[PDB]
Amino acid sequence: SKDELQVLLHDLELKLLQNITHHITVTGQAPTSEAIVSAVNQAGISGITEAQAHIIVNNALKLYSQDKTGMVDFALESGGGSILSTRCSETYETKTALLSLFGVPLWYFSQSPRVVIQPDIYPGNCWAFKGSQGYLVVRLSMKIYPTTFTMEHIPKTLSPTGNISSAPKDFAVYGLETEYQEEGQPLGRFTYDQEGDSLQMFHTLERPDQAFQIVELRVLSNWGHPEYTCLYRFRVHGEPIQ
Repeated sequence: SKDELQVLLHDLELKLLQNITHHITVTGQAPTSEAIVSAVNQAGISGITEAQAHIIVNNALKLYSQDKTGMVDFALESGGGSILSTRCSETYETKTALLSLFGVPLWYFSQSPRVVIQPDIYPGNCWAFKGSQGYLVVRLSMKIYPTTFTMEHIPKTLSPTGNISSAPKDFAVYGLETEYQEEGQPLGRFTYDQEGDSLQMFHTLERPDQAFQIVELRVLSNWGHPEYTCLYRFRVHGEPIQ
C-alpha cells in the first residue's frame, strides 16, 4: 500500500540520517559519498551512484550544518533528564510533509514530548500541541544555575514551501523549586527567530540568584500556523552547584 511505502521510505531515510549523525558526532565530518553508497546498499538498495550519494549528503547537511558546541545539556534524557508529563500541554498528533534526503517530500508524524529531550534532531520528529500556546516541564539530571537555553527547529530548506509557521516564536522559561510550584522564578523571555539558524542559543540577562533542577518552558506564540505548534528540541545549560 502507499502507506507501507511512505513508512519504508521514512525508515530508510532515518537509517541514513542516524548513520550521518553518528559519523559527524564521532569524526566532526559528514561521511564520504562512498560510505553513503554503502549504507544505502546495506539498507537494501544497491547501485546508488557517487553523485546521488553526494546529493543525499548535502541534503543531510541542510539540517546538520552547524557544528554545535559541547555545552553540557542537563535536560537530555539519556543523561538523566526526564519529562514531567503531568505538567505538559496535551499532545496533538500531526502528519506533515517535509523534504527528504531523497529530494521528494515524505510524510512525518509528530510524537510525544519525550522527543524534545532526545539527542540531535531528525525531520518531523517533533512534539506538537494544539494552538500556539503550550507548556513543557523538564526535570534536569542535575541541580544547576541555569545560564543558557538552546532551542532547535528544522530549517526552512526542509519545508517543501520554505516555511516553518508551526515553529515556536515567543517563549518564556521558569525555574521551579518543586514539582508543585505553580508560579516559578522567571529565568527569561526570548523569541525563536524564523530568520535564524536551526539551532539557537538564549542567555539569561543575569546569572540567576538560585539553582533549579526543574525547568518550565512556556511557548507563548508561534510563527503563524493556525492549528498547532511544533517543538523539536529544548536544551538546558548552566552550572551545577558546588
